[PDB]
Amino acid sequence: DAPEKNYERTMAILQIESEKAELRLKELEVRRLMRAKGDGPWFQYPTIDKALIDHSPKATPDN
Amino acid sequence: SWDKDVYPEPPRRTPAPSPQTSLPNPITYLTKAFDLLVDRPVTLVREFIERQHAKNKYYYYHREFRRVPDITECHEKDVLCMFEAEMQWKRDYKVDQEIVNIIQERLKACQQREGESHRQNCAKELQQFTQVVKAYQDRYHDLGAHYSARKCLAKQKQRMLAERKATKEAA
Repeated sequence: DAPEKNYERTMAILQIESEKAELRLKELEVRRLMRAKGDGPWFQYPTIDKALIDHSPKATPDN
Repeated sequence: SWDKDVYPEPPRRTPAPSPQTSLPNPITYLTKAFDLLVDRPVTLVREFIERQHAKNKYYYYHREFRRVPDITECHEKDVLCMFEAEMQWKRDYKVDQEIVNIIQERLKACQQREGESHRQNCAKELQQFTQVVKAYQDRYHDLGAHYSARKCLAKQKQRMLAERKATKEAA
């Protein structure tokens, strides 16, 4: 292979792997912030549905 | 051939033969026999090979690397620039190694060609050798087997801090 070919191919390899490394560091920081704050789409552990609640007029009024 | 300025030689001054005795020395007869028996057939074979070279002439070139930005103007952890800076530094490292090799060849050739008066007559080559070895030692020594342009820049910054502190303490 030419030195040009190996050189520019190495630059392509370094671009891809540096972008993957920066995205892995971003992924770790996003996971840490979402577990800490609970405001992202991940770590949304289930709570009770409010569609299960009956809002009909019950038997006794104080409710 | 080579370039006579990067590989310098003083002009050869051979003395004329002044024979005092009447005995013919064997060396002139052996030089005539070496010219008649050896130098002329080797010269004929080389002229034949040289004609066969001249029947098809083609060329090779010296590869020119343009100067990419060095490590000082590369962003930290920016591999697409500091890769090019590191390759440039490694090529310049090999070139500086071969410059030291050229000056060592000059020093050894001076010592041999001067013979016995070499301690007087090779002060210039010794001075050039001392200069280029001091420069190579301040530039690339003690970096380690994982040497890089970052290591060399850190060594240069440490040496420049030492130089600035020595300038400040002596003023």
